[PDB]
Amino acid sequence: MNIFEMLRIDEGLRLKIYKDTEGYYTIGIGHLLTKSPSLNAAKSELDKAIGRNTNGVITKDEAEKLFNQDVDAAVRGILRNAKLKPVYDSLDAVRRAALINMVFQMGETGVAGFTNSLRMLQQKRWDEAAVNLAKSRWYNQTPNRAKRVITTFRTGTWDAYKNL
Repeated sequence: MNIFEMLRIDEGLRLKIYKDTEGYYTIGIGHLLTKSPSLNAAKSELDKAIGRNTNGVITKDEAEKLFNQDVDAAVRGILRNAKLKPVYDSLDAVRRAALINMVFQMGETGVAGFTNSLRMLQQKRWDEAAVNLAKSRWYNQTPNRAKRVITTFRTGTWDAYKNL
């Protein structure tokens, strides 16, 4: 298991524009197109990302390319973030994958706002962090995903992803 497989599990793969859990236009493997309510704006953003007139449909290869770019960006965002970097550097490989997942889902800004959890993770207080992470809108809105990620931080193993 790795970050790619992990997020491929969490995000799924859709080759036609769709609405995510928050009702935002997305495509591929959780690639957010826009927060705008306009499907046109979304089709526009898609063509611009893909480089061609897509008509709101992409191929698997195009989806996977967006995905690689998105993972890359997430990592890069963490490394550049003063609040995230030190956390990320302190973690083992499995847990780092769990931080990337959060960043991918909620953005660097979003995650950097979990100050208390971040601090606990940095201190390696797993159970404590897990409890604090759960007191969040994130967990109440996407409880099953949140649980998988939280378990990953708690255990440092991929057990929550084994079986899927």
